[PDB]
Amino acid sequence: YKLTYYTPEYETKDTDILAAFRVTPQPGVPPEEAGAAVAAESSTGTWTTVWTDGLTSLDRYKGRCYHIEPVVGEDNQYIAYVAYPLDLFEEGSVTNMFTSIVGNVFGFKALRALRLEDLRIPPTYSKTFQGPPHGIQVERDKLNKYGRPLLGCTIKPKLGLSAKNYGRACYECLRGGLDFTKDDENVNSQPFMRWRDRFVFCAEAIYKSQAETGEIKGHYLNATAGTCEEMIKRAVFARELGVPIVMHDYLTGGFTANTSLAHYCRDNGLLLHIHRAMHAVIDRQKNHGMHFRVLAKALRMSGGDHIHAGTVVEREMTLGFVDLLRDDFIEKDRARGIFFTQDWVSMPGVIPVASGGIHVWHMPALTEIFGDDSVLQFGGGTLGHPWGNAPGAAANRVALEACVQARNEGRDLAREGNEIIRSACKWSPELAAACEIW
Amino acid sequence: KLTYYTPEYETKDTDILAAFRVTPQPGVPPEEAGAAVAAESSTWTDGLTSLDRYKGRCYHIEPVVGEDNQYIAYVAYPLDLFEEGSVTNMFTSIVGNVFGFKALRALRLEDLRIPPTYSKTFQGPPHGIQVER
Amino acid sequence: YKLTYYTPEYETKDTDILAAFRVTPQPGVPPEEAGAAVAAESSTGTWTTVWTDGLTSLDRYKGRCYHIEPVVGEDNQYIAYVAYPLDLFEEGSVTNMFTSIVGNVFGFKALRALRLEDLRIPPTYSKTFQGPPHGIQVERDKLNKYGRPLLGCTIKPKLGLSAKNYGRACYECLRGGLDFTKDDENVNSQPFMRWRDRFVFCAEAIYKSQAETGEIKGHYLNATAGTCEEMIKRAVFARELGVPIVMHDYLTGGFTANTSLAHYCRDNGLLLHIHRAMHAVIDRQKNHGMHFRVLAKALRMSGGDHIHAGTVVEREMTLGFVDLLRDDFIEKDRARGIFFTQDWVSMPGVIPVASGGIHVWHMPALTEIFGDDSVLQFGGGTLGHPWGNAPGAAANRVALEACVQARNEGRDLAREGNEIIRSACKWSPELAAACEIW
Amino acid sequence: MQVWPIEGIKKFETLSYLPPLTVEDLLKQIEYLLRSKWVPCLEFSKVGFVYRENHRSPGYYDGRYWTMWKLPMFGCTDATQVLKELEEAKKAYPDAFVRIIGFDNVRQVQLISFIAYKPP
Amino acid sequence: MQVWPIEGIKKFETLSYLPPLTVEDLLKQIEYLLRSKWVPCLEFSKVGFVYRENHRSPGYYDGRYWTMWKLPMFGCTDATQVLKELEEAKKAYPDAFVRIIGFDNVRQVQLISFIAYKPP
Repeated sequence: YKLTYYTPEYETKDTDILAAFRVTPQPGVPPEEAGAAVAAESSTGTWTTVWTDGLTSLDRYKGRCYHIEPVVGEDNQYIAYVAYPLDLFEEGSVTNMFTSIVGNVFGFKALRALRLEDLRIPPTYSKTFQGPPHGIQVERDKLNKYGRPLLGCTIKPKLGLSAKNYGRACYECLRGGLDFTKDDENVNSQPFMRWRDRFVFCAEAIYKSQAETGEIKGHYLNATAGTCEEMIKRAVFARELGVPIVMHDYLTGGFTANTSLAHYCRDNGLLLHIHRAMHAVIDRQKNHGMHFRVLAKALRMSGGDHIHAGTVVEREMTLGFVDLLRDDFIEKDRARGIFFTQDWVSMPGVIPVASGGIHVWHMPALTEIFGDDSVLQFGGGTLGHPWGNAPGAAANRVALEACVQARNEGRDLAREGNEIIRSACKWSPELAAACEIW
Repeated sequence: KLTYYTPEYETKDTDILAAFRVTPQPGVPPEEAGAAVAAESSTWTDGLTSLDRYKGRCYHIEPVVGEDNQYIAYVAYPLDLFEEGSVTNMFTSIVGNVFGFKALRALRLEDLRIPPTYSKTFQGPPHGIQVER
Repeated sequence: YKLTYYTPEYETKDTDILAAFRVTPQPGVPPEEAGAAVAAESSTGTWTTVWTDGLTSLDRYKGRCYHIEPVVGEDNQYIAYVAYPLDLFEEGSVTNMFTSIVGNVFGFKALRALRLEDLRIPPTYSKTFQGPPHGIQVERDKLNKYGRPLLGCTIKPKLGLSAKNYGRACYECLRGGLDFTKDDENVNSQPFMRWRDRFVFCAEAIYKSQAETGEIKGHYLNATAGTCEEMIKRAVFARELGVPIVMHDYLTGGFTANTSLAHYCRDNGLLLHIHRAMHAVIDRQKNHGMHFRVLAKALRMSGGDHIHAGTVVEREMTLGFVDLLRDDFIEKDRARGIFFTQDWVSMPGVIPVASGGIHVWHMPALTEIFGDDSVLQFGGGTLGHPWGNAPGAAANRVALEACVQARNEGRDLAREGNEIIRSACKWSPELAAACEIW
Repeated sequence: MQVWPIEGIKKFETLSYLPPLTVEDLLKQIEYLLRSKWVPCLEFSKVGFVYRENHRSPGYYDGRYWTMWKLPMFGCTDATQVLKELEEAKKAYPDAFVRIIGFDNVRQVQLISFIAYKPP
Repeated sequence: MQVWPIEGIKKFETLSYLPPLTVEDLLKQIEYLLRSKWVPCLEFSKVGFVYRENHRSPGYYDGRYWTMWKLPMFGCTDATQVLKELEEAKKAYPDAFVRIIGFDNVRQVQLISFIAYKPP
């Protein structure tokens, strides 16, 4: 009923897991019934009475809709706030958190559409999670890299390259100034290139580029696989090769597998780059699904050192979950999609990874928008350079460092960006060539 | 009094709290003895971090009625000082050093407020009363 | 009764474990009854008769109080001597020795206070223990260090440093002349610094300092953990890194875990630095508890290569258990707290570790009091040097070696100490700077 | 079309792909640390780059640590006094690389490192 | 404020942070061994310090052993005769480090080692 599950005078406990749903009720369903239904069908709802309820105190196990209000978003949409008791969730299990909250309610007939927008993860629950294998600061210390965004490149063509030609592209990108190169999310082990061959040639490229430049280099070696045994086998060989970073598609691989890999990476000193493949199946539409900030919080709990975070070329929403991924304490700010004040009680942060159509002219905006604690990934922005991968990497490293220098001097990146880039073009023929084509 | 006697500090829900029965040496005021219990059980390299984030602080001192020169010192330890799931480290952190401090003639740890945030990192009893029955 | 357990004409056997208790009886309890009660309630005492005693010969399993005498210590205190049969104790188990002797008797109502002062560990029992993984002489040979006290520094701030900044302090201390740096006893694995990150950066500091100076360097990497599995995992990674020494808080970790770690260290060539965290909970008060010399004997049996032994800035008591920790044969000497002649039948000795407010001016007294077979730990005595950690280490190494030289020449350290230090200040600007502030 | 050099342009992380900074540019980078309430510190080494001599496990490298020049300059308000220690370092070790690093007591970490002198 | 050197002051364990000993200071250290009934012995090497070439397991280092100059000087009563072998060693191997070590038959161990000559 309503007053069992719609409890608008409920005061949330500091141990509650809070959820903010964007609910679109069916026509004729009043908001208080939709709100009670979201809480009931995501906890203790039953269509008929059962005698076993007399063996316990169910009110201690129900979810409660303690607030619902219309949103200015589209037809007949509301935000329903739900509180879930701490005892419902298995410790250290993102899998059980998702199952418990989003496992059933999205299919209820009286709800025409439903989207989970945010979760308040209390310290009593988040402390049962390891979190990132290392996190932002440990990664900077391990790589000896400070004071600028990190730089990466996605190797293309995505599929069709031999393992050796893959590693050849990686070496040329790394030697030009990029910190990382990247296995495509689709690149696991395939007839055109088997994973162990790729790991071998990519390791040779990492170490050749590192010896030539004197800076620590990496390549996200994708350990995503069809079974947890294959996944760990690929991480084990990366450990043997002694490389700094591996990679996992956490949504398609799954949280149970991802949490196991994060535990391995912590146990063996490997950084974990996380790709969000298939996220748009879930997080694209405003009316139904789960916003990416929910999937971003879940990755930080399950474990990852990087996570892909999209582009800026909507910005304030992106800045919202960047803060949720990086910071220790994030104040409530619904204008940026932050529906709950989030305290991570010293769980390490995740480096967001910007990627999508980014080239050299975007470097001022990216450095200003994300700050130093990010990775800027280039696709054709490096490989499409007319002089090749190493000059393309040099153009991106030069463009970035000219932005960092100007920002450090107190200059305004959002307004002086084009002139900062043009000025750097004067002493970098590599950067000039990139700016002539883009 | 020192940077370790903070009599109006509001405990956090994540703090581990301790109640010490402190017997100061002759000529040691209870305020000074209480600050020493917080300091000796917690805290150029200091400029590379924030010490106030990692100090234990004595936030309350009261006398023991019926015993002369006995006081209860309440100390708050931040959650970040303790390894998850390790009673060994909780004992090491809180009782590892302070009982030997010369300014304290005697010291007895009477109680510990184990915050739910810390206790949830422990398995606890293999079964417990109700499972066993 | 008295004559079952107070047996003043008993002649102790060479297989007996002997105990010396400082007993404070309740008012009205005569000393012979207190003595019988200490023996009875630490062996075969029963409040009612049981028929099962007829199935054995209990006199062969009882403890015997064979002597009791008043002590000049405080009100109504006595020393009760108890003999325990060898068959009572599990071989190789300090845990069972403590359980058997101190497990129950301290709570007996008729005893207002009780303190175990000393134990006579017979060769027939001590030979069932491995003892120190290496011991004083093996350690000197492994490190190629002879003829002077070893030098260490406790890294501060105790908590709050990142793993890399921790290792940076370690490198600067080691490169200046110290043999060791030290994980704090509280430093295990915490949100501010996870243990594997610390081991990595501390290993880099060890090897950078060793390559720069040409002397073997170490850092006590703390393996203390919440479970024996975590403890061994940390020792295993130190073994992989190939470093010389790890560390354990033997009292808070416990003797069962410590004996397992000592066995691992012997099996893998690791030195074991032992911290005595929480000892003052037990050994501070004269009237109740267990004196540190008991806990020191137990550590030597369970296993450790160093043990923290306090300061001298009471000395004769400290010198007593230093001898009990280091020597093969220690004659009875109650003025120094040695209640029993102790024969270790070639079980290796433990290097005592002096620590607490020690700075350069104390180097003559420390070298004279402890001799060469010690470790001198500095806190602010190194890190508080106005020129930094490396000049602070240099000041301590210079001060120590000037003391060793003067002592080797036959000079009197207890009387000429200040002039030996002042004379060394003349050619060591590093030492001069330390002596200007302290 | 130019070929990116394979020798003579070994790097020192942030700002080492820029041309050598002027003394005014260098002071501006120092003032950035001071305005940010970060503590500057100098580091020096005769070996410029990372290597893997003692171990090759993930995340282990040698040569990340350099040697501290004196102490971090807590309470510094004069960017030129950092420049003054840089010239002191270069006069004592003309054959050493010198980089300027920065510590934050708030983030509790090192967060800055850029090259300030290379030997000829 | 002085910066502790990074080169030119490599060390040889006990007494190597002192200034170079005079011949009288050196004899006093030798007399300490004799008065202690310890047997002096000379050791020499053209490689001064430890390294890890054959293994890197805990407690394994190369370069701890040097080469024995002749034999331990059992029954020595004249500290100058140790000095006489030191000069012999330096004349035969001017390019070798020479250290003086000591053995005790009672502790059954080596318990002394200090540098006595470095090549220029």
